[PDB]
Amino acid sequence: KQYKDCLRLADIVSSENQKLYTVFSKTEMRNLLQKLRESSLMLL
Amino acid sequence: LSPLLILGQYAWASNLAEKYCDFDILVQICEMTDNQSRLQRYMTLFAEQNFSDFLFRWYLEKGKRGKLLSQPASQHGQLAAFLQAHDHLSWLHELNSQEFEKAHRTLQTLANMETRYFCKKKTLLGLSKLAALASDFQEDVLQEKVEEIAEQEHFLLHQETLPKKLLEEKQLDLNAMPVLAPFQLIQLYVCEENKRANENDFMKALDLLEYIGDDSEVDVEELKLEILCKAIKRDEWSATDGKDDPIEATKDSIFVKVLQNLLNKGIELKGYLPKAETLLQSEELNSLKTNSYFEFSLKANYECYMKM
Repeated sequence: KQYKDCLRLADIVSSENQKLYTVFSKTEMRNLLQKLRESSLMLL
Repeated sequence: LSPLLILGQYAWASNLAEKYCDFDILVQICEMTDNQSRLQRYMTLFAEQNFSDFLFRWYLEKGKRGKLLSQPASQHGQLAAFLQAHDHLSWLHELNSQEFEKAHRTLQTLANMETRYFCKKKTLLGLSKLAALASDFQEDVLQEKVEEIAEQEHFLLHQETLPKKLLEEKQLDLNAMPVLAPFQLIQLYVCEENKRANENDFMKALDLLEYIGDDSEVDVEELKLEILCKAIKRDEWSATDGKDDPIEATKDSIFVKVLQNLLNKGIELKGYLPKAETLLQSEELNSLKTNSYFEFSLKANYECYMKM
């Protein structure tokens, strides 16, 4: 039930200090964003 | 008459809808109270002007019909939201159909409208940037959007670099406080509260002058003179054993760091230090009552600064 920490994964991935977005594909990142949106739904 | 038949049998609802022919208010409301946006799309396909009718109907019933929070949109209700999000609920459409470009556009609009919370504005900008990066935009459009976002990022970085000493002096909230501008940034970097103001802070408060806007109205030269006067007020030139003691070390460092060796870069470095004034600076020194202390070393330094 850590919706806030789950939504912080977007910033964790987009962080330029690690550049984790360069290791994920388009469809996989879209599915991760969909999971983040599902978590935001429960947060709402 | 529809509310009276809402408790009655629904076998006559279709009869009433067909009696009140060309039914829009009844049909779109039966398609909105249920999860039948497939039925709504079929009605929009097999009709004339039904799209412009349903748009104005949703506009009129804003908060009554067409919302995604009244229907349970995680099911066939989410299949319904898929068609009910057209141009009205694009935010939810982004979550339920992966509309990354629309998400980025809406997040950018929200960040531009955000004025209450700087932290919320920064979060919205980050989310917009992430959505744009995860979108399927072409290389050129992606680069243009990235430059547009980088402009706002550079604008926000000024307030992001607010001094933690001045913030504690002013007792401002860490994240629940507004943003600042280049003038405010320079004023805070040159404020007396900044006890550890160094050559780096002076260089920052002198490089932040290219983002002011309307330089002739904002009096760029007054601030340029004030910063140079504060760089010596913090120096506090004194005397030791009857001999002048050079405390202008900070001004010396600023003048040695202003030159980036442009002689080998092809810029007119020779004679490129006419920004600082002498008589106008001595007027401010007389106003500050430190002229009798600092005037010998001012000329001593201005000699090696015209020889350099």
